[PDB]
Amino acid sequence: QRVLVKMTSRNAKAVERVVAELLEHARTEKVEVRGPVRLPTRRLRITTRKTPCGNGTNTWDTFEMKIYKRLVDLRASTELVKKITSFQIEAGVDVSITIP
Amino acid sequence: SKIRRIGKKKGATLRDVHPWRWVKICSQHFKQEGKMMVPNCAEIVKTSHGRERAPQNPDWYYIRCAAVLRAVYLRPGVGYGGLSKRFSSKKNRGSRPEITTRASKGLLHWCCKSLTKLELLEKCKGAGHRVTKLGRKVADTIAFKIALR
Amino acid sequence: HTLKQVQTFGKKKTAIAVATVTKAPQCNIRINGVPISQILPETLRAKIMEAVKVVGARYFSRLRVDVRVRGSGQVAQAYAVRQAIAKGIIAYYQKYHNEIEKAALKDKYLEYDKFLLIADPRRCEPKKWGRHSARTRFTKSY
Amino acid sequence: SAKAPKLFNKWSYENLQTTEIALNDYITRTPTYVPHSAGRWQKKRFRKARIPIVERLTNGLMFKGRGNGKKLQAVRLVRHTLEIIHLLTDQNPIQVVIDAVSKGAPREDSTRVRRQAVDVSPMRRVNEAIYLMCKGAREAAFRNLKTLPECLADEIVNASKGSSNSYAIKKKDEVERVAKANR
Amino acid sequence: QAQVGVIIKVLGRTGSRGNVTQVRVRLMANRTIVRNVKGPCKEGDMLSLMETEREAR
Amino acid sequence: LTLQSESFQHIVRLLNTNVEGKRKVPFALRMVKGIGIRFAYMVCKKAGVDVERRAGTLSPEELEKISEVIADPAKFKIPEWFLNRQRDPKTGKTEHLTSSMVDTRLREDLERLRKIRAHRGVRHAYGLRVRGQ
Amino acid sequence: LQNAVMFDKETMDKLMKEVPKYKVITPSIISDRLKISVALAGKGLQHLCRQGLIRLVSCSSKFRVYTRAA
Amino acid sequence: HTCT
RNA sequence: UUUGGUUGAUUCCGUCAACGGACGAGAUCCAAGCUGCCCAGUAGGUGCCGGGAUUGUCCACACAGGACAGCAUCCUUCUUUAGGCCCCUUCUCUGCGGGAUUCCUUGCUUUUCGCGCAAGGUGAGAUUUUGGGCAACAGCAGGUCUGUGAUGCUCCUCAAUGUUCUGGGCGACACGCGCACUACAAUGUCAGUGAGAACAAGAGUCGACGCUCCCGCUUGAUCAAAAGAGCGGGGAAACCACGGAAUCACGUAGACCCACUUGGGACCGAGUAUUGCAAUUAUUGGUCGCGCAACGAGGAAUGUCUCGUAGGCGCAGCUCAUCAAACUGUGCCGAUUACGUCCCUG
Ligand SMILES: [K+]
Ligand SMILES: [K+]
Ligand SMILES: [K+]
Ligand SMILES: [K+]
Ligand SMILES: [K+]
Ligand SMILES: [Mg+2]
Ligand SMILES: [Mg+2]
Ligand SMILES: [Mg+2]
Ligand SMILES: [Mg+2]
Ligand code: NA
Ligand code: NA
Ligand code: NA
Ligand code: NA
Ligand code: NA
Repeated sequence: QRVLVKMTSRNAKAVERVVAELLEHARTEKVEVRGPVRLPTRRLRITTRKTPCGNGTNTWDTFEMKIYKRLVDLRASTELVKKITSFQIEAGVDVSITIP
Repeated sequence: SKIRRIGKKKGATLRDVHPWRWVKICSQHFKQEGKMMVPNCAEIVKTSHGRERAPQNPDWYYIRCAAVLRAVYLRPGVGYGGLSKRFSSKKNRGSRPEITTRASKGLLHWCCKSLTKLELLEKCKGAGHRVTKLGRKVADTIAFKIALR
Repeated sequence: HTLKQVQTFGKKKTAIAVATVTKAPQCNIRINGVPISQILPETLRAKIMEAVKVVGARYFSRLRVDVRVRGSGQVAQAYAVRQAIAKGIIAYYQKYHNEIEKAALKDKYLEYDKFLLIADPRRCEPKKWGRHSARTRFTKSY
Repeated sequence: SAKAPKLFNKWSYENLQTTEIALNDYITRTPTYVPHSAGRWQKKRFRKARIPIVERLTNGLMFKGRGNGKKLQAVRLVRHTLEIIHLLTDQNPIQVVIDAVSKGAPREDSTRVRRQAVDVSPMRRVNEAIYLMCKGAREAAFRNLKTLPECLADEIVNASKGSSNSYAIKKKDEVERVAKANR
Repeated sequence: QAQVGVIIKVLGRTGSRGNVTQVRVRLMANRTIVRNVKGPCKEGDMLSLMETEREAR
Repeated sequence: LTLQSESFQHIVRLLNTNVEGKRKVPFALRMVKGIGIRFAYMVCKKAGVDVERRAGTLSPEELEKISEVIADPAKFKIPEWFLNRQRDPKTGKTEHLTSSMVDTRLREDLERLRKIRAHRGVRHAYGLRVRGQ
Repeated sequence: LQNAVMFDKETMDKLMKEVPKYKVITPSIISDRLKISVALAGKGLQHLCRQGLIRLVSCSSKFRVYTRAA
Repeated sequence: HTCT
């Protein structure tokens, strides 16, 4: 659990792209990498009446929003790890680096 | 011969015997011994405010403490919040939908105090209570007692 | 000196039962810790007991069965247990034994009940707006 | 080894027969241990005829708004009914239940078509038989000291004997008599 | 009292509501007849006719 | 399973209220106004009377022991929160009111609010509901 | 309904005189033959089974069925 | 409130 | 763009003064039920090695005590909120994929053919697979000027229909109507013991150097509930959490026994604690009384529903400083009847 990098976004394709090419950036140094972990996907739901004036049949409207989370474990020296993590980041994807 | 033992299978453990029979025997042992202290609050209060009437069993306090011993035995490190969950019911609210209520945590504090005075239970640091070596011995000796009976 | 072990599973509604069958000096069946022949509902005891009673106890001679169930109420858990037990002996007999011995118990199992080896695919239906349940609708007044 | 299943570990399914040749194909007698099955018996048109006979009696018991879905309670009520039947008759309880279903439904009905008499199919005969037994017992035990497990046993026994002191038989005669004069 | 017959073929649902079916039944004499049946009925089923002397069209 | 003693009596007279000969003792005392269930259980417990006696053998000494317990509940270690009139807005006393005395206090409260001419008093006078309904 | 609440001599003797001959014994039935409460009937039947004059057939928390010993 |  | 068969289908086949085209249906999209790769110090298991508890030649077998497993086998079982190590990925997590196609038999089908139906088989699943979401062209003087710094004409505009403050009202009862909740009891009410779900949610982006939100463990306690207080955790697959929900179960040798009764809880009296700047026209929660309020299954009339469905039972979210008999979702027990027709309404 030496180095924890967590990525999360709103686009499954973008999240997968970042993880896959982060691994090749890791695979070019010979770090010890624990495989990516897919955390459970979370959906935020909001239900709202469609009408703006309260008339007619009571018809509703359900909106959703999905969030994908991935986890990667790296065991390497700090000045090295910053070099791996210096890659370009796709728009909409955030990356958090933590050490426990 | 219902007491004949099968090949191997020597002894018994609390998890094996019938649950109600063990509680009834344990409650009698507490009563027949007489070291357990019963507070003067054990004749007016109800088990929980969700209940409607006071307990109808004269030995209800001895029965409850034995059950509390069993729960701590099964799940070490349980506290008053957990024990209230184990003893719950549904409350009649009149012309309104029924709702579930937990047992009062005041009575469970008294039950744990009586067991601790009977050196049958000790509290883990920073957590709930667990059962001591004597408490484990007491429960298992009664369980084997029922199997032979 | 040697270990014989198999792991199977079964599901009824949302309960998942995981059963481990191993060779032991004497047969024992424990469900969530408490052994069989001590489960309080006698009806549910019969349903679990029938997993062995159909093929006979001679095939469960020196096998140890350990089952753990999680989720989905009371009756649905009993049905998942009996399916994980039935799949367990079949899986155990598949290895450690000839092929003729297997498929001699399967026919007895599938003759009595299909669900003893095949999971029931039924699940709860989602609720829709404008309805009190999946199907029933709001009352009309005129 | 394997032995033949016995209902409630006390009653045997062996040496069972139906004296009415019309209903022979619609009353099931496969051995089972308990009246709990939990199978999809309503997917096809005629698949409901394969439910064991004792289970069908169990299903009919849990009817009113209270009792909708209390299968385990219904099994317990059915279980206690069998020994009262066995004590009253000194004969296999399942045999008595089989006879009562055979003789508990009218074989000729009248329908609005001015009403004209028609016939009744085997499946409707079995279904209506069990329905009238549960309905007769349920209304007898309401606001009464008799309790249900020993209200249902008496009416099943009376129906098997064919006595008119039963809800099932009394209604069957009235339907048949009306259908005759209505044609 | 009652005569048992076997259903050979079923014509179709009759009546305005469609709750009554029409079938051809052979007595058990080889004498066939035509009867109206109430309830779910199938081929090969057996009925119990009180009288077997009149057609029902 | 004890035989009927032939001294079994119906409508046992107690606290100016006829109390049925049948019924268990806690549910027979419930017919005395002001007692109610959950109080008859405490009354029987503090009077040394079994709750499974069914008023069949209620000897005059036992009735007198019961009647004196309810007369002064606090003398037998009944808690103050377990009582009818906790602080008596007029007198300033703690007591339990039973047996055709509760109604007298009820009409005393109604006239007290009327003289005050409070909102609760006038709504009581007109016959309307005094709560939020 | 005027069911008695406490056992009395005439019903008391009738419990061991006529009841043990019955083929089927139930608290609901016994409360009808002798005009007694259902609660009283259940206690009397338990009294007879302990004596040994009748035999319990089916047992449960809510329902009990007894028959003649021989 | 009051309804009657 | 009709007629003849068929289909939920203007879906197809055939025929044809029509031929070629566009929408809608179908497909696509989401969620379930079966499986493949990749996965772990936030999900889980398997051996051993420690430590802790109980342990029988017979004999005894509940106060009345019964029916249902293990015994040719290598050695009795449980726990580790006194725990060290070794092996793993069936169960959980999920981003892309496979898998169902009337596929295979039998019988029916306009005189053949064609389009297809019914029963069975393979199967996790067998007929739009099951639920949703989307949904054309024409309209209605349907609703909204009480959503907006959407808006035209037209009103008020400094002792105002602008704006703010104080106090009331929106809730007032002889009554009538729609929709819910609770019941009218024994298939029950009350009191104990047992096993046991999923969807979810939780704190600053103005105020006290620290916090605000959601919870756990103790103490309060030499004596009710309701609460003050200490000690901590969680930014949420790590905390609450082994998520001890309610129906449910119990050979509990429990209490009641057919009555407006221990059924039902309306109405009303008295004492307390909390939220709030403020609780009277009772905010709310808890305690003891009142139960002599109807109500014993409901006339004419009438609503919804075809498989994990109806009905029954609870939980979360939302509204929310405090209040859910509402709505939006979630799981738990779990059936009877039909597999039809055009009689009524369309
Ligand atoms: K409406
Ligand atoms: K149109
Ligand atoms: K309003
Ligand atoms: K609303
Ligand atoms: K029509
Ligand atoms: Mg045209
Ligand atoms: Mg208009
Ligand atoms: Mg009540
Ligand atoms: Mg009453
Ligand atoms: Na209720
Ligand atoms: Na309710
Ligand atoms: Na009854
Ligand atoms: Na069609
Ligand atoms: Na305007």
